Amino acid sequence: MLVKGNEILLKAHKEGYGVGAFNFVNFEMLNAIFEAGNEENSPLFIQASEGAIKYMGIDMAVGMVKIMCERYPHIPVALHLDHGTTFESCEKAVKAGFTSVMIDASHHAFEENLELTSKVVKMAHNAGVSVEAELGRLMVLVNPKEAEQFVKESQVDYLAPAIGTSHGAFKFKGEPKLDFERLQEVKRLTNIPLVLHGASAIPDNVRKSYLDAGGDLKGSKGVPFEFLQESVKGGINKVNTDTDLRIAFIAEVRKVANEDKSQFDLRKFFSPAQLALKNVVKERMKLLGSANKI
Amino acid sequence: MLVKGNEILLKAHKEGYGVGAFNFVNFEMLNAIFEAGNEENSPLFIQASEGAIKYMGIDMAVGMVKIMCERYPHIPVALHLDHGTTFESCEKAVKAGFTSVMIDASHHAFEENLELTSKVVKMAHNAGVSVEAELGRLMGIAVLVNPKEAEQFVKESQVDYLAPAIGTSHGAFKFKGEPKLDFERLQEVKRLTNIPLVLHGASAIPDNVRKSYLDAGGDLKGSKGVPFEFLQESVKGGINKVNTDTDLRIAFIAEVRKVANEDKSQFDLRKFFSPAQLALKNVVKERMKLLGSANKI
Ligand SMILES: O=C(COP(=O)(O)O)N(O)CCCOP(=O)(O)O
Ligand SMILES: O=C(COP(=O)(O)O)N(O)CCCOP(=O)(O)O
Ligand SMILES: [Zn+2]
Ligand SMILES: [Zn+2]
Repeated sequence: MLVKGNEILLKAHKEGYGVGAFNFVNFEMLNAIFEAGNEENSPLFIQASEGAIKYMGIDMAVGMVKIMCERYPHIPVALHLDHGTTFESCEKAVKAGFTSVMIDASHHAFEENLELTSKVVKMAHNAGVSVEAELGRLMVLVNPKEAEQFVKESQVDYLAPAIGTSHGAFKFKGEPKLDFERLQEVKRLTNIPLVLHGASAIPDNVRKSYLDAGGDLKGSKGVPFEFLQESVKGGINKVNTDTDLRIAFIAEVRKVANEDKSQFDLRKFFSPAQLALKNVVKERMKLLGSANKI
Repeated sequence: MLVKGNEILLKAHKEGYGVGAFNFVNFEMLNAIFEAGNEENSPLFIQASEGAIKYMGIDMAVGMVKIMCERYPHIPVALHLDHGTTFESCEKAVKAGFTSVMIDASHHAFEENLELTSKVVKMAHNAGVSVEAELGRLMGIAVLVNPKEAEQFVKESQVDYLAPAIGTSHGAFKFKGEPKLDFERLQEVKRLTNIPLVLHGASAIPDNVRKSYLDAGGDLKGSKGVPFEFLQESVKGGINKVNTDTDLRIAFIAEVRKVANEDKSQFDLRKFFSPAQLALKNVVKERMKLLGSANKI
């Protein structure tokens, strides 16, 4: 049952735990996420990038989530627009039924980012939808004092502080390093739920399965489980996870393709994929402490 | 927009053309099928096996179709339960929103098959839902349909359409040698029943699809489907609904295997399924024009 993204993140902010924000592009991904939340009794933060919406059609994105909500009525679910690049996009998501929208204007200067974000807040809050913004650059780092004013004047529901992460299986070209001292300053000055982008970990088991199936993850490096927990302690309440889901999913697809070359039954390809993806999500929920929160 | 399967097939039956019945198991397959019907201006017959419903959940199966119907309000769409094995199964489909159901009891004796079909018919017809039944066993080369038996069966059950066994079968391996269908037996059934007929296991395994699968490192172990000529012979023989599934799977997975081989560092699902959809869409588009359902909307 769709609920405001803030309704989920304010609880996580109070009690000091993190809720996983998992991306999806189709049915297989969506199904495995809900089943994971059901078996872990965990809140669900379902994300959809603009590239994913384009792929599915915003009508199918919301439509499929609504259907899933009906079969799992006891689970709190927030539908979040991931990385909206324009006011129009966020507005379309709001009209479509999204309960949470992100307006990514980190590339802009402070004033521009603030004005565009404020405009989005006015619109979304009017329709009862939560809003997410971003300061810093996913590649530089966030200015705690900027975050303080930014949050105060925009009245945004949650903020994504750049502390050293980035999307993809290749986050660190060296030793994984995040600015936790900066994260804590931001948390103290804003006192709102914080979001961590590019937070995939690339677990040993997930990497292993992918490489066994003839996949190439040479040099890949995500955020260690240690750091993910330090982030939550630091004030991170929303943890974006996508790469991990993809890798674990394709790992089984590649495997099936190798084992049996006469196999063309989609269900035989995506059944193991869903399972492998569900397990990654289940483990992540327990890691962040969102398990048994319902 | 959902329409009773009979609405689509009755037009095909009286105009003498065939409508493709395409199976789906998820969003990708469904989307490619709709875009095919849209680009070919063809009526859509969408069906799901009990295995597909198990995989998706009958709520999602129906839910996804209704969403697609909304983004394509000008295309007649029939939601069909493929190979329902029980009354309860057919009853669930009816309640879920299906517009057409098949009750497959062809493995039973005439009397049992008739008894079950009739019970399903009375229920489905009460909810404004069409029904399909089957006489004869879907096997390759009595197993073929008895024309007289079909006459009484249809006349007594009042079933909407009938799937007569004339030689086809499911899978990529239908013919071990020369393809052969009993078109004489088909025409007698059509004459005696005078209703829309359905052809099961009617995948052709086109050469471009076969080649594509083999290229991506796939293995078609002496697979052979129904030649394009046979399918056209079937339609001229009285066939109005043509079950297609294998062709879709193969064309789809072919593109999946390809991407896996081409780029081993690729793990973006959209990069795998975008080409897979396209390949599937083109298969459906060609089949629509072959069967002659193109431009009927
Ligand atoms: O934070 C992340 C990614 O985190 P991860 O790579 O560590 O999983 N995200 O918000 C995912 C953004 C989705 O992008 P796209 O669908 O266009 O490729
Ligand atoms: O006629 C056919 C298939 O014909 P084809 O194999 O020639 O494409 N069908 O009704 C499809 C039956 C679906 O079976 P499953 O349980 O594997 O989902
Ligand atoms: Zn991100
Ligand atoms: Zn069949």
